[PDB]
Amino acid sequence: SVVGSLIFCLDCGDLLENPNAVLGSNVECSQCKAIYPKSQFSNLKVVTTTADDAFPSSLRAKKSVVKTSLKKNELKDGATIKEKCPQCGNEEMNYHTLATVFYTCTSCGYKFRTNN
Amino acid sequence: IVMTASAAIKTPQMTLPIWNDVSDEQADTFCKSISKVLLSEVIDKVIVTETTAARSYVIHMRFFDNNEYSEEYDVSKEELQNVISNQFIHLLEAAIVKEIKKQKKVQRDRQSAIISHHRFITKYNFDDESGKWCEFKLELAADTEKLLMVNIVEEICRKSIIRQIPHIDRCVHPEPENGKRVLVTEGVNFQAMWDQEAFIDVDGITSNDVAAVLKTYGVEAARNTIVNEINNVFSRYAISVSFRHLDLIADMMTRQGTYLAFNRQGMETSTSSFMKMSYE
Amino acid sequence: LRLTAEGNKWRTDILKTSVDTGREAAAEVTNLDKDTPADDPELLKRLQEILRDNNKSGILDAVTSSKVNAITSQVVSKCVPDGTMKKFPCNSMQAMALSGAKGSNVNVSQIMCLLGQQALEGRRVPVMVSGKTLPSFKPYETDAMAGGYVKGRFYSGIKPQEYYFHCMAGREGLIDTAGYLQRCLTKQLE
Amino acid sequence: SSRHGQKGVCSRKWPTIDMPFSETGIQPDIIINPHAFPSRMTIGMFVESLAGKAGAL
Amino acid sequence: KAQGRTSGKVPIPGVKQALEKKEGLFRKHMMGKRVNYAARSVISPDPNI
Amino acid sequence: MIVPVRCFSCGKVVGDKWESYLNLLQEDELDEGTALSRLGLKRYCCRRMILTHVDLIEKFLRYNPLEKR
Amino acid sequence: TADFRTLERESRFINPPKDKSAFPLLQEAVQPHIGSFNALTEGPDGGLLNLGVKDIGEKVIFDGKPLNSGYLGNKLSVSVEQVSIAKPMSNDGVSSAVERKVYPSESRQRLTSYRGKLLLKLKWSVNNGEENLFEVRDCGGLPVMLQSNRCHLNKMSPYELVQHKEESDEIGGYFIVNGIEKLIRMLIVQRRNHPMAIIRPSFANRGASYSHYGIQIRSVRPDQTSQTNVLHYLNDGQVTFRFSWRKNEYLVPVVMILKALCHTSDREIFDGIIGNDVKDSFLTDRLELLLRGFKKRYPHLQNRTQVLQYLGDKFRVVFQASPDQSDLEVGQEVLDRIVLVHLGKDGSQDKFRMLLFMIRKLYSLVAGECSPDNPDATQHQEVLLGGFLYGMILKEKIDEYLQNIIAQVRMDINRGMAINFKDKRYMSRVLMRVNENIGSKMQYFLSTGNLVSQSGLDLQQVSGYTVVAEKINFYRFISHFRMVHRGSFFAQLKTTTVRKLLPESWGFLCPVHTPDGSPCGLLNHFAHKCRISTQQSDVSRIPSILYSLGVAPASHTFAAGPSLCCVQIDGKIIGWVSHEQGKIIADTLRYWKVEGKTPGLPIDLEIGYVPPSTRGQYPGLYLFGGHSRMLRPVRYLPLDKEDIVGPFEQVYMNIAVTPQEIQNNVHTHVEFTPTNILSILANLTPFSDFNQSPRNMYQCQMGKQTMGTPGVALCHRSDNKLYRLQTGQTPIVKANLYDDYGMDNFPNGFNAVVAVISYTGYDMDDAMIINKSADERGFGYGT
Amino acid sequence: SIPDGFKKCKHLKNFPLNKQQQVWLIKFPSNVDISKLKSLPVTTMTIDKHDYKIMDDTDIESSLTQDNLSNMTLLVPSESKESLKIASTAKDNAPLQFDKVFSVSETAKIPAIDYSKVRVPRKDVPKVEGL
Amino acid sequence: SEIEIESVQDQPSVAVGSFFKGFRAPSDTTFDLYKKKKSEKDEFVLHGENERLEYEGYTDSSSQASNQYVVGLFNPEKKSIQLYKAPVLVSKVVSKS
Ligand SMILES: [Zn+2]
Ligand SMILES: [Zn+2]
Ligand SMILES: [Zn+2]
Repeated sequence: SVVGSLIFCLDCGDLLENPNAVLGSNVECSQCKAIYPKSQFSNLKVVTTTADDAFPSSLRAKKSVVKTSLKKNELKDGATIKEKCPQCGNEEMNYHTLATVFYTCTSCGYKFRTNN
Repeated sequence: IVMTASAAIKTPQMTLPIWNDVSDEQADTFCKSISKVLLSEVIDKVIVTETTAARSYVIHMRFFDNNEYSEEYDVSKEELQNVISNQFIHLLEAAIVKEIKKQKKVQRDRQSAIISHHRFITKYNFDDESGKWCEFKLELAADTEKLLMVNIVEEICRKSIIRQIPHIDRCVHPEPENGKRVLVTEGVNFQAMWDQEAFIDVDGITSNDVAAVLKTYGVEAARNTIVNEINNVFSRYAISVSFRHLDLIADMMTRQGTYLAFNRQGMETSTSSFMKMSYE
Repeated sequence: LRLTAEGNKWRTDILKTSVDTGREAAAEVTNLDKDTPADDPELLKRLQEILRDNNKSGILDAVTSSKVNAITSQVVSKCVPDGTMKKFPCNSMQAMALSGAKGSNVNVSQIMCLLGQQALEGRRVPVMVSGKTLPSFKPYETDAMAGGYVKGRFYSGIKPQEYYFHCMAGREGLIDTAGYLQRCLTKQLE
Repeated sequence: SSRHGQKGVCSRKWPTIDMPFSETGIQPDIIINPHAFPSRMTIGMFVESLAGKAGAL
Repeated sequence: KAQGRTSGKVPIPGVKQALEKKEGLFRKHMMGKRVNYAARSVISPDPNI
Repeated sequence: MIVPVRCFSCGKVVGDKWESYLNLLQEDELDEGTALSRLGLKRYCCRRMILTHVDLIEKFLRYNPLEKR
Repeated sequence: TADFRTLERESRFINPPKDKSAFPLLQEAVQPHIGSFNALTEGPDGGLLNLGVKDIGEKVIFDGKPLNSGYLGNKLSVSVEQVSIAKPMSNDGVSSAVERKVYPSESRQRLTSYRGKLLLKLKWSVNNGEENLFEVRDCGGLPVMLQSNRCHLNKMSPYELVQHKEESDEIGGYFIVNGIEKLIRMLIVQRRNHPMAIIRPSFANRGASYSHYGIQIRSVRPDQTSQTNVLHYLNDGQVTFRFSWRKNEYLVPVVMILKALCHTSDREIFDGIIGNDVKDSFLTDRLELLLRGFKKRYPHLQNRTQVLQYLGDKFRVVFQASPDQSDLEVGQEVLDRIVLVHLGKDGSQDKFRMLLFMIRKLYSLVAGECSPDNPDATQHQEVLLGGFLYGMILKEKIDEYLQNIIAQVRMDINRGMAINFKDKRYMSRVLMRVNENIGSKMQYFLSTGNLVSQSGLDLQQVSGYTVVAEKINFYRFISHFRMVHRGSFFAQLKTTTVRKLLPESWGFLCPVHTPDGSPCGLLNHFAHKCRISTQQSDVSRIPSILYSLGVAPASHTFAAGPSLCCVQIDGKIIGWVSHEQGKIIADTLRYWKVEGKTPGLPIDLEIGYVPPSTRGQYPGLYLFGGHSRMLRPVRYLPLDKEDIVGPFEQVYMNIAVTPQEIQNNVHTHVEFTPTNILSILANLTPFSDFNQSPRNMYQCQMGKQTMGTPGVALCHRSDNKLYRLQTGQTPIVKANLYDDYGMDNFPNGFNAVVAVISYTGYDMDDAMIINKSADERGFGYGT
Repeated sequence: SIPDGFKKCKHLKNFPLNKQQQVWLIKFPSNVDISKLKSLPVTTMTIDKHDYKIMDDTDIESSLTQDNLSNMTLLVPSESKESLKIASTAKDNAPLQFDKVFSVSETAKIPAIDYSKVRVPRKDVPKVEGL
Repeated sequence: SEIEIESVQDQPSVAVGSFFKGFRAPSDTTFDLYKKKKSEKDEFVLHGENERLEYEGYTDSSSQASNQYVVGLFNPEKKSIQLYKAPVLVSKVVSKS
């Protein structure tokens, strides 16, 4: 019968129609023809909640328990190697590869790449 | 740049230098101000309740702590009130009609106006102290078959515009490269920015929007930007090129004082014919 | 390509300390105490939570990425050239790189000091939805090696896990390797 | 080519009196430029070379 | 501009279709050409020249 | 295929020893080292010629159209 | 260490084995093709071919004679009873002088196709078997695979092969057409009978109603022909069923299907999805909206039959059902020809059970409770074997032929021809007017590789299925068989991720050996230890065992939701248990399958337990004995024994590679040898582990381009173009796997002295130097 | 429409219905002679020296937290012993629900993983003797 | 812990039917049980009838090969229980309408 805003005939397994949709004062199965009093049930309510992801925001991050954010110094990319900066003469430049070898100055941030 | 002479590039960015007197905080503060805000951002949770003499809907919205987003997104609950008080509602009952059609003290006074202007609103309420929540009731015809409220509403708040800017999306504060103090933005409006002068010098503003520069500032300055950008490409790739090539390329597309790609269009004006013949 | 005895003796020492590196990187990101043992459920939970986010995952890596890089910058700095059996100029491998004839310290360094942490398009190895990098690893492990940190060198040989990783990194540029513009320019500019 | 993936191209068929020769007086069959390795970084090729002499002796 | 024939058999090349062929007759046979007095072969290094 | 004549580098004639060499491992059942030593091949330059040889010519002989099997 | 074993290989070369090869691994290396081709006629079924044509049944037409009262004409029953293929045999010219064995040797030198004839038992029946007639009709010589049962050479010892003038160790296992060696390369497809969850943008692209969410399952009949079912979640909350037919899609209200299956009640319908889960409104909200929509759109159908009555009406001509056939029958056809056909016709109630299960899980996807299944992850994939595909194509051609029988008769009828079903001459009169020769068409397929049918067979391309066998060297030759790809359709895809290496393919595909260039990442090779499931193992006694384990019958027990462990077998739902109860069980099974003392327990069987997790993969327990399952050995831990592992079920297992890696309460399994993850060419290169991978890749291709030893059949071999090394040597340094295949038979190269030095300055730019004399002394002789 | 071979169950035996009494459903292996037992626990049990396991499968047949969610309905002999009525107790004709459902099923004792035989030290690659 | 077995009935006494959750039938409704002796296994069929509904039920051929079912009456003011053998029938309710 009554489950989660829905009601079924106790004879068959049919969903009983909405009493508010029902014009008369009683509800009868269109199939097994079991009549039911309308007033036997009325005025159900349903409460729901939204999903937790439905509205992403920055506050989500600050509500999260882990680090989603980045400062400036963590941005160090790759191990450092001794490299003469052809711009500023710095002795250290960070690098990455492809054998195509990047270079990035530690001091002036100057870059160049080396394929050879 | 060269091939399209695109009117709208995917990622135009206005480059905003600032006065020196301003601190980082103030800019950071200011960055939030001009920044774009959205309802979906400030919503803690939504809880809607439906009941069935008619088909009714009680709608409870939960926000975060007022101060927080008021600090975070620089928000006055009054707008937050007014925004819903105006645009949110107007949108809200609107689609539901289409949805249905598809199927085939002062608060009490404040509550009075909205209910009047808008059919299905039987109640309005809001948290006027903590701002922690807004909550209100709606009703529909009894015979009306079920609608899914959450998703309909879910769609809305993401379309909300608590406080947008004239063709301005997000401003971001990068690091002070080369002793330069600048803000980075998406979207391009010069006029709107012309009011922020207290924070920012105007004359150092640059963008990729070059057409709009040409639109606003004319051809010459625009040309200068053209070189800058193109260089920055190779620059990132650490590839040196004589500006003479660039200027040649630059002065070339400007000979009409307009912004000319190299394509059927840019070629079209050619007095020389056969060159247009063998091309396409 | 041989170190002296001490060079390896060195090469051990720094590599030894690398043990708990990964775990520590996690606790900070998770906002947990540095000494949180890797077996903490909450810790393990947050990881799975983290594992669910694309972003947080990439966020995790760079943090781990940062620390291990410093490791790398130690073995090589100490062993080349000071720990080499033959020195420049007699050492032809060094002389070629030094004189820029061919190759850079990167080659020799990585083939002698170690290959360090792998990187895939600015990331670590994508994890099987099991939460395991590799069937040889229990889920949610803290080891950087468990995340593709290569402690081997082409000289001394590499473990299969280690090896299987590098195969991916190899597969990058190939896939990556897999005028019409300029033609337009020239034509109009004759 | 070798089994180490070194591809090479013939250049000069080299008259043998010119071929530098071992202490044992043996004219090498095929000469390679060491400058390939530090690029390609294939070490086992060096290694295989060793055993080759090791086993055969 | 022509009505198709018997749904198949392909359109026979017309003079219009003859002009733009591949890169176009300008590009294919004019902007580039087969030539005489020339050869193609592999090269090999020598320092001695 | 079939036993070559000469050590490619040494040029020294390697051919005849083959049959005798097979015999060595066959009857004498010795190592290869003393065997080739007994064959007197000092330079490995020559040793490489014997040790890796294949009699592969053989399996060809199994197909003769010149005779009905 | 290692041994040259010269004296051994010598007498071997001298004395070809008169019993069997010494290189089993070599044989097994190709085995799937043989296996794939074998069971076509084989197996207690009487061969797949019999099952399929059995599943094809009859076609019937009515002569429309008045007969002298509605009467649509006499009933002609046309049915193919049986299929038969004789080994390749040739009479001498005509007159059927006694046929003689045609050895593939001649077939090449004739520039021909080595072919046995195909024959059928054709029953000609009338008026509900009021009359029936038989004949056997020659189908023509059908192409046939080497080393088949149908191949005369089968089982023959090497020595006999010499007598038959073929290669000593010859593996064969392919086709010869116009004297050209062709074979069918393997394809990878999704799993048999499995309910995957998908997110693809193309979904909403189908129509605005649709999300990007959907459930897909690919079902395969016992004949191994497949049928695929797809669900799109409508943005309004409805879910419409989707199939295609004749390459044409149709959409259906799912409820209508639901009630059509068995006579059922809405609570049953409800209680299936929700079960104990009633508290979620999100579910109820959806489920209600479902039924109400079905209501009032079809308030007139309250009856299972009434529905079916309605259904056969719609699609009758789509299935071209004969006029006699009531739409009720026509509807009965539809459920039979379409839905979950892997379960057969009579499993309706269980089909009903399964069909629910998806919907339940469909929402959990929509609810996002459960993470989506990566489609192209190795986890959900399998191989479509050639031999299986072979008859499928045949199956089509049998059918279309049989249809063509009707056309003549109809044209006969429509012409007003004087006709009797019962004149076998008239019967024969029809036959002479119809092409019966498929073997030509089959050849034409084998010739062109072109896939031509009214049925795309859920396949992505029209051609490229064949390949040209290459003896160019030996290694290129053997390579073909272990080589497989994703289909050319994925090549055009710009998305690169398809080419990623994944931790799943560990132990299976070769990370090392892959093509480079445009094919790179698409074409891929197995590890050499890999196996393929060629059979259907018996699961019959499994359910019995399950109940003994405390499993509740899915029949009368009402549960749903991931909350507790679901249990299935090969697309059949057994019952329900808690997760905590499930994994313990999966252990016992695994414990027994190793133990192997319990009957009903083939060790090939996959145990698919997925622990529950937080938004991980959807939990459950999965059992697979099905065909086409990548399977590879793993050493256990306890009763130290070999074990078989599917890549799917692998995911969660804790595998130790080496005994020194072992940690307590960690690994349940260890690899026999780490080498096992690699492949043959991967195993060949010495000490590759010291060499940077892009080389190892590059190398693997080089060997396949080398000038090798093609084979000993040269004298009799008619092949178009070949290259012959004059003289090879045995590479000194080497891996035991070499002898294990004993490539000594086929030397690809030679040992030489090389010095690493800078001398002439020519060696620059990797150019290599040749001592000029050794050339004159014959070094590196070729032809 | 009686099928072939079935005869109507004529004389139905008696079923004494009613801290009060409880009605249970229990599954035994079909090979077990139930007619000769004694014990029963409220874990593990042995029947005829062979050992089984008793599981409380009540939450599968019904809900533990909510009423009226029972899969099964009990049918008892009616006032004639020639037919069956739905068993009730509620003086409301509300069908009886099983108080408990038990599954007596087979169990397989598992041993330990002989780590002595199985976790063996690595051996070095063997030196070739007599070089 | 420990439970004593008062009696065990071997003969048809009661039956068990799974229809669906919350299932009931009108007061009058009455069910006829039927039994066949196939091998050393007992098969059962159920047929019930009321004014506007039919009820049918069968024993699952597959489960009855390895599952035996028994209804128990429990006396907790005692360590005693009374077991009766019962078939479990898979059953439906059909509307005569
Ligand atoms: Zn009812
Ligand atoms: Zn620099
Ligand atoms: Zn020599």
